Amino acid sequence: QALLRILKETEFKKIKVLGSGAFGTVYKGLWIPEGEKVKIPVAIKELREATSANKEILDEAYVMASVDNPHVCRLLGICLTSTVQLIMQLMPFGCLLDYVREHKDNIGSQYLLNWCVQIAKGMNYLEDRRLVHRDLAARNVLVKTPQHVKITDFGLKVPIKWMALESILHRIYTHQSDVWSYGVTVWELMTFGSKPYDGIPASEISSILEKGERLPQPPICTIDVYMIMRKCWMIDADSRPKFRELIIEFSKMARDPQRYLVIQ
Ligand SMILES: *CCC(=O)Nc1cc(-c2c[nH]c3ncnc(Nc4ccc5c(cnn5Cc5ccccc5)c4)c23)ccc1OCCO
Repeated sequence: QALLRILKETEFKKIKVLGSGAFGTVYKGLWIPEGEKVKIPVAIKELREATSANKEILDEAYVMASVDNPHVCRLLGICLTSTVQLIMQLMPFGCLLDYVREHKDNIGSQYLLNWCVQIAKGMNYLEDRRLVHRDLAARNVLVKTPQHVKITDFGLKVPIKWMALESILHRIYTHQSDVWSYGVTVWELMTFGSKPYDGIPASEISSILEKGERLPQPPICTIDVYMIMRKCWMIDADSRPKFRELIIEFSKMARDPQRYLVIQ
């Protein structure tokens, strides 16, 4: 439908690099829609050129453009050339992982718990849309303003350290495996961006989980918060919390944040 703009190459301009990796490159730039009198700051993700589908691509992009939730990034436009370029609003404070690392000495309990609520709200919305994210992590949450974050990079180097055991062993991905990744994401935030299982080879992680070991209790977390994170990492997928429950629980904690996180 009319939710997704097919952009002409003249309608957007790459100005600065925001970041790059094996996926491709993201640029800060401007969207200059034809016949309008406006220049809109945007991010442009240019995927690496694929050797191998235009109808199929527009079909997936149409889904990314149809999400309508304050905590889920929405695709604004696409440009199909030798490459796929995806355009969305600029999120000026960057990814939440780097934001929490850079600002750790200045982040208090209310901020942290609000982020947990907002991420759970976005994932519950994706679940309501029958969309499984498959790569939720603090690096894939973007910061529009310090207390408005949004999930990105659904619909698009396997992220073993964020994966539910059944995803590692059987390539099963469900909303309940997303809940596992949500637990890991909360752990990243509560450790001010520490690396999960730091220094442990990816291929060792399944034996850690099989033995019953989990990521450790972050110093600032009271047992009530850590218990929620542990429940996200149950082997039985159906015994993990639902995102709806996570919203309610983190919303309750956000109402009395110093009862739940202990931050010097
Ligand atoms: C945590 C490290 C990191 O990710 N660094 C990083 C940040 C950005 C970045 C900074 N400000 C931004 N504003 C808006 N978008 C992005 N990135 C981004 C992410 C996903 C995108 C983008 C365009 N299209 N997609 C996919 C998508 C869009 C909408 C819905 C679903 C999916 C733009 C941004 C950029 C690059 C960065 O580094 C990358 C390697 O670490």
